[PDB]
Amino acid sequence: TMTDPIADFLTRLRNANSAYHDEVTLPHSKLKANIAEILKREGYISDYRTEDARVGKSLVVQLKYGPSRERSIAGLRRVSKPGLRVYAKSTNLPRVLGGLGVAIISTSSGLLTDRQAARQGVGGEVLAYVW
Amino acid sequence: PTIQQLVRKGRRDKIAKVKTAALKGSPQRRGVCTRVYTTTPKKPNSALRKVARVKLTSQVEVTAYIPGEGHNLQEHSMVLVRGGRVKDLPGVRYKIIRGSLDTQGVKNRKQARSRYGAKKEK
Amino acid sequence: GKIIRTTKKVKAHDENGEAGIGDRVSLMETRPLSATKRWRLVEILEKA
Amino acid sequence: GSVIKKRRKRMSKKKHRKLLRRTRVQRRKLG
RNA sequence: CGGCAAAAUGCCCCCGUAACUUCGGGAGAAGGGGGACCCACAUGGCGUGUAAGCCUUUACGGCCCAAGCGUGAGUGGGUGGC
RNA sequence: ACUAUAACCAUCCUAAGGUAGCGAAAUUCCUUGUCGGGUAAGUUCCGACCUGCACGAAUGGCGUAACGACUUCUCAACUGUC
RNA sequence: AUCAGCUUGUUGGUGGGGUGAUGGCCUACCAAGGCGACGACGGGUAGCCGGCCUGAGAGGGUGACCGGCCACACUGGGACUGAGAUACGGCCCAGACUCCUACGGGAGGCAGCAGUGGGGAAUAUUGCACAAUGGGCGCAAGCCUGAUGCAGCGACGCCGCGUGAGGGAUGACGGCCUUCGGGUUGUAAACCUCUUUCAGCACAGACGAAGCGCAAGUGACGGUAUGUGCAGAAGAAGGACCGGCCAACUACGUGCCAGCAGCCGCGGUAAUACGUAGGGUCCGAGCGUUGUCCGGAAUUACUGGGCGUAAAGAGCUCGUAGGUGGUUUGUCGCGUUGUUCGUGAAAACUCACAGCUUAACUGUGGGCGUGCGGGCGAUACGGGCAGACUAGAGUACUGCAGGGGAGACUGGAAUUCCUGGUGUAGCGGUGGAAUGCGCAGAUAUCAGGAGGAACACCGGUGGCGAAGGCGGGUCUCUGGGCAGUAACUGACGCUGAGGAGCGAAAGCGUGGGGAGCGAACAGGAUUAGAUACCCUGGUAGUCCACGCCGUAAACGGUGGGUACUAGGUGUGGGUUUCCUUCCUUGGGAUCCGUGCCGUAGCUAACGCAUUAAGUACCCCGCCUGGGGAGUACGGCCGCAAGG
RNA sequence: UCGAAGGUGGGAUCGGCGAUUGGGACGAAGUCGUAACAAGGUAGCCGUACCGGAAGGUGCGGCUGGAUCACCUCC
Repeated sequence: TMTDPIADFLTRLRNANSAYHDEVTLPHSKLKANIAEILKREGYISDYRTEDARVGKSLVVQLKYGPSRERSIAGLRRVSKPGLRVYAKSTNLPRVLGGLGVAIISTSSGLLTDRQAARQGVGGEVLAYVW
Repeated sequence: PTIQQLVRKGRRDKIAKVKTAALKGSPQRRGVCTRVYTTTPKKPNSALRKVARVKLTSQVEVTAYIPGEGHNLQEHSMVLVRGGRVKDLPGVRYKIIRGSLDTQGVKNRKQARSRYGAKKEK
Repeated sequence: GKIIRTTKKVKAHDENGEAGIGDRVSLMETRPLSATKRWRLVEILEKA
Repeated sequence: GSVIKKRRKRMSKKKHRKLLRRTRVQRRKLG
């Protein structure tokens, strides 16, 4: 059965990115929408919107490609997963691509990046890495 | 394996083979020569290797190799043996230390003297 | 690093024996009331 | 995979079965 | 010729019992502990069962039952002998 | 390839040349065979060897728990068996 | 777990007792509990820690010195005194050992400091002082202190210093090599100056003592450190290695020897690998060897590995404990996270500073002490609690395909045999023959009869089943799958350690049956020999019933579930729009299977590739060089084979 | 009463020796044979059963990790 919706979202993104699709659709949830918000604000995806589906609602994500058709996402990794979950304090927050990437952290203040969490002095669960 | 499989069974390291079990944790042992004889090595090489049968103080009967050119070992001769393998001989893991106890340093040696128990010329 | 759930049995002391099997009860530590008996029943949060 | 490994294993197994056959009564009487 | 013949063990109640096995056995395996008398618990427990009492389709009825009679087993203390 | 035996070969005869298993045996003469155990000392006893005078598969072979006023050997206890 | 059961004051209660104190700590009675696969109960090993070593870190190994806690004091029990007792230099008893005895009886305990013997590869003086610090008694002076402060011995370790510095040549002698020219040792040497560190001699000489003492003095170290003079380069260098890893090569000697070696491998008269000499390199009061631990080793992979063919997917399912879980609302603040308080001894480590002539070393002040306990804040995620939803899952209804399974009955062809005709002299078999059958009438041919087993064509890379597997026909009973509608429940899902069931063939038991085939076994042939291949016979078995076994190249050599990632083309089952004859694989769309080719991607390669070996998440099984060995021992299972 | 040591008894469990006996590893050149690798001269291997001096042979079922399929006339 489906165990990790977040990892399934990340793999849909990765598979669409490898296939040079301009479009990727998936069932909607609040957490996935928040991750889409962070990805868009950090400039990794072009734009996202949420339609409605036959049963519930869908999430639609536009993949950003450069003029010469080079992908704007180099990698997508799921860090904390069901089973082994990863939490980090405000001081040992992870670095992605030596700081060139972004780590998404679920704090009690919401979804933040590694830099935002470090600046606000908070910790939480390390959801994923984007670079 | 899965993380759950790890927490259930864990990782077991490989066991280490004990070397020179006759020494019993000592760098050297003293023994008495049960029999002093000679033997022939494995096929690719050929010589008359000099080997002594030593009964150590750890109550283990062990076959030891005699380095150097000439030796003065006979029956009932107290020797000090160390660890060291000789590739040619199949089951020899010990060498007799020259210049300790009954065994004498080699004669007319001028290089690597400390490894054969030969004093400096006066 | 995984979170592991472990279970442990303690022996509590209730005077009137109002607690059946399956009830969420609350305990508080106390001085040894016998061998192996170190807990005192405070109250039953919810019966079952 | 080479059939050499199967051949080595089968020779070992065949020899063991032959040994078992040769000492059936001796084993039964000793156990 | 050979433990032949003798001697020895022997009961009851507890504890505890090996290889092997065809799972039934072997087994009473082997090995060990107590045993007399008096008193108390004890007008106890158990069996029986009369009067009393209760009940009924009332009789050659059922239940219960002090009294009486019979009787173990245990526990504690004491007594005597090799 | 020391010596020893012979996995192997040749040859004669037969209906076929004894397989499994066991073997100094209720079968073994030589013989108290040889080795090991048990004893201070063991021609008996137990284990094994195989050179089976002259074992051998329903005149069954090899084992086998339980059983035996059967035969054999050893130990404890017990004793006028001594 | 090649140790699955353990426990009877044992688990709880009541009354007593006992203790400084609670408590089966003890006791009487009562109840029958308590622990255990989250590993009880056994077996083995072990003092624990701050720390130490290694490592980039995680981790691994360790518990020497110093510091804290525990345990013990010849072995085993016991109490006494006391505020406090494992009472090391106390007591009682028993025991072993050693000693004295007038034989009646007595004495002793180095795991305190030195020391002795023994064991061992191996570890020191039967030293000085209470001057300093700590401790006991005393009002105090003071006394005691093998605690302690010092010294002695051992390159055992770390650190520091010296063994000389400047000048000195067509570069002396000697050595060694040589192309016989010369080159190298080599600025090295010889010589000319300079300086004396450290040692040696002489002189002076401490701090440690704002101490102790109401006496006049008081330092064990120690006349040491140290300071100043004197003389003179004068008294001061070895070890390993030099084929590659891995800095550093020539000559002579020897010849598969003697020997070397960590691995690869070197010794066969011209060895840069043996031995020795020149030269060189690396270290240096050291240099090597052995032993042990970490690293390299991502080679147990949390960080940070794998399982088609290299070792590795259980033969396949069901399912227990466990692990894990769709969308959404509220709440808790258990995890998570922020902050604060207490603690995390000192020493050690690290940063900075200071003091020893520097360093080692020592002191001071931060950090560290990755944790735990209390309060306060947050609610995204995980979890709990209370709800809601339908996309997962399941039910309902309507259809559909099928060698799915079990039982009963039954059909035809062919083989074999039996009976009776006709009919003769061969038949059969092979690469070629012979055993064999037949002349007592065989083979052939025709008719009739008995019996068993397997089901031609359909029939395939086609269907069904979890796998093993399943097709002559009919009937009875029965399992699953798919499609459509979406009526219903509303997360009821997934995986599954152990466990249970099923599981080809062979084999085993009991009872039947037995045509063909056919291990074993007989002959014949081939062969040098044929315990085989080939031929003729042929018993178990193959078949049925009821049970055991529990293995296979049980293979797709590919565990299950889920989502996503170009296409093209066959074929099986079902729904539906449009060409429309609507006959037609017309064509399309969609769901579920089953093949082939092929992108991206993956792989050591072969190859896989929407039926993944691609991209990911959950759960399970398994691997850790090859043999020994899937074997021995133990155990469980089985009638046995054996698993 | 409890109680160390001692005595008696029947068992556990860990090792050593053991006459005889099984296999394993290695050993230039011994003996016997040709089993496998090329279709290895009977394709090989897996399970099982029987048999054989030995490798091995044969039966039943299974797998491909088995080689060769020339010419092939109509279109």
